[PDB]
Amino acid sequence: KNNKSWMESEFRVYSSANNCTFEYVSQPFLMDLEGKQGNFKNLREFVF
Amino acid sequence: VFNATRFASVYAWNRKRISNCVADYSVLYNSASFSTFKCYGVSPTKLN
Repeated sequence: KNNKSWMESEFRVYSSANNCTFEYVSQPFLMDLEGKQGNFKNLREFVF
Repeated sequence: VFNATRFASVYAWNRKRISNCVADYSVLYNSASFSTFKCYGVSPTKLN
């Protein structure tokens, strides 16, 4: 709402990780975390 | 691993997991910087 800055606090993805076989990390970037309301403006389609 | 700072013990060896990469092994065979080079079951030129 206010004094926002769109900063990340919570990282509840997993508890632990062991016996890793693959690792990859992209280059540093800045994601647009600006939370807006209304209609949908972006469509990111994926297939796996 | 070959040029590591220090090696581990014979009973708690530092097992480095290697995955998703490439490496030249013929240069290691002809590096002239190793004392023992004994491959069992596969030649250094075949595994390339």
